[PDB]
Amino acid sequence: GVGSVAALLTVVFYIAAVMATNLYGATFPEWFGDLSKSLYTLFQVMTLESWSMGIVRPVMNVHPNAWVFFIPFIMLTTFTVLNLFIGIIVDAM
Amino acid sequence: GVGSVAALLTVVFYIAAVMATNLYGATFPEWFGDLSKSLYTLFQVMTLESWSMGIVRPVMNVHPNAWVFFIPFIMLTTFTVLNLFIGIIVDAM
Amino acid sequence: GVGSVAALLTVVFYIAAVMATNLYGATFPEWFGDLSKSLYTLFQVMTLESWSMGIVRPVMNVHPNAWVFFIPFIMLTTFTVLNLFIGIIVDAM
Amino acid sequence: GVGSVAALLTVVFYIAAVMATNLYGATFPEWFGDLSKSLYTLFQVMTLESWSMGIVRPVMNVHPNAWVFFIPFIMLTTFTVLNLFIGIIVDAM
Ligand code: NA
Ligand code: NA
Ligand code: NA
Repeated sequence: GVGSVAALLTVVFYIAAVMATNLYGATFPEWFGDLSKSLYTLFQVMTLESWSMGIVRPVMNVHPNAWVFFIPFIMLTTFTVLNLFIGIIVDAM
Repeated sequence: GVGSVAALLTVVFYIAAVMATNLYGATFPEWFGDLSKSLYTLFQVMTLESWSMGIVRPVMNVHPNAWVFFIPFIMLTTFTVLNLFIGIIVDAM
Repeated sequence: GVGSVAALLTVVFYIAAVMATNLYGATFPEWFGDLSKSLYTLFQVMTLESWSMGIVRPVMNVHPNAWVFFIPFIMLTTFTVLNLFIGIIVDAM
Repeated sequence: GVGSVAALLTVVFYIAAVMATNLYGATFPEWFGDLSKSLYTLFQVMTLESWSMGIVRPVMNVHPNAWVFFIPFIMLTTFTVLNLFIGIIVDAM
């Protein structure tokens, strides 16, 4: 069902944005200072846009293991979207 | 039908490019000064290319709510393209 | 058939790389000075990687209509790949 | 089978990361100094993120044929991922 996936992604996004605001908020305030800043940056990361050279590398220079957070977040959001976008398309057929 | 979608995308792109030229044109002339400049930049945004670090963040530094314009535009264009490209391929089957 | 598409793309890529070496080679030598340089840069453009902020905008500052070359090239290569990648996957099923 | 592909991708990624640490590690330590650094950078390359303007062009300025390594790696990982993500979804049908 498509309703489960959009909700699943919404929940994952709030937990990750809390976790990111918590973990990296003090050291990276512009990208992770708020829940709302983090939601936006995690969205950018989901679009694969400058995620490594722009966000994750400058973070790993302070939090060398930040990659265990962001890579799986990516693999998770990316997968869920394809199952989601295909979900709506196929469901009407 | 596939014909509905390509027209839909053209309409959405002109409304958004008018809206973007109107909203951000005076403060960001190189990216939004004309209809034609905006068409091109909104296209870039559709390709997810440097959209956050290159366009939307520098805009939000002047228009902090610019994210309510660009994120939905993205989620919309990205969705319609996948439905369109799949649409034609299946249409021949 | 999948054999037609891989060849079609190969031909389009040589014509476009000749045309790009011809049109922009003198004014943008590092990206378009050779056939082989252009093949590589057009490939980057096909991957949507920094294509606008990195290549096409600096070019349009010299060739303002360069967008009539690169945007359709993009829409063409992007479409042909999806039909191609789906082609092999479905063909074995 | 979907199990074959995830293992295939892991093997390809370790061979490429050994090869990249070996080939480019001494001249590009931040991106290729370790197995683990290379795993991360090769992953970034798989996401098409700043791979040309950020990694491959600065490398080709030292290793002009670095393109015979990275382009095929890309065409390979990108292909296997699409076959993998589609693989699981269809597998449940
Ligand atoms: Na992309
Ligand atoms: Na990108
Ligand atoms: Na990018």
